[PDB]
Amino acid sequence: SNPYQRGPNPTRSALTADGPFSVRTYTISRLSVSGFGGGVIYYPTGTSLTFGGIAMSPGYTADASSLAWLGRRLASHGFVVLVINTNSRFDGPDSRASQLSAALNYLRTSSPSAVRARLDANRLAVAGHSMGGGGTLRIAEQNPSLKAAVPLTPWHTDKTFNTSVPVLIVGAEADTVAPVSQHAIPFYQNLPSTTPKVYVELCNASHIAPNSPNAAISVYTISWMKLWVDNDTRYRQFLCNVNDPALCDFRTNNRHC
Repeated sequence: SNPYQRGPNPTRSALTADGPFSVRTYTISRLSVSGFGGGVIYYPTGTSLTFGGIAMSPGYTADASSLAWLGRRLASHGFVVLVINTNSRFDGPDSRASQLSAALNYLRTSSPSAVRARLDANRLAVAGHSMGGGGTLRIAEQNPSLKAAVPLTPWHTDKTFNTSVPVLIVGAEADTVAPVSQHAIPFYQNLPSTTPKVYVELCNASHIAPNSPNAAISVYTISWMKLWVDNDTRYRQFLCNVNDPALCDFRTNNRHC
């Protein structure tokens, strides 16, 4: 009766490993597309169903490979995931917001046939690392039709994003590049009080925790995307009445439970 429901009843353990869908990759050449630097698409095979689309941005100096594990992880749980390369490695967060927007337009309109075959063009979301997480907050502000936004150890000089898109922010306790007291936690506080929002803080984690396989980032990112992109309420259990020793802080307005 939920037409967007995919995959088996989830367990926390299952969300710390690649999920039930086999994954394809398609490399987008830089010169093949306008408005972003290409990147990599991760998408399901072995299926007739369609899935929400996620565009994800890496951070300053970084490329799509810095989030390859997470693009694969998300796609293997039932998503079409485009991890962008930026026009320049030195692009700022608002430039990365524009590039996520171009990437999502590309995904819905001129991506390969096999990608288009797996995409529900009306169910889209964003995520990103560091300045890519600041871009994630900005694109959410600019596009209220987005279903969800997951900034990972986000960095931005602007602290207030007027978005109605449900936001889950991951902070890293030991982050020296985007300290949670100056970036992640202000972003969380300044989001409208009427927007569903969660902040989780990883115990002992550095700014580069998102660039390696990370059980907590996998669980919270998959769960937020499933709940909002797929309306999959089977994932509320991971975001409500949370007991997880990987987390050293948790804030929410409880609009997702």
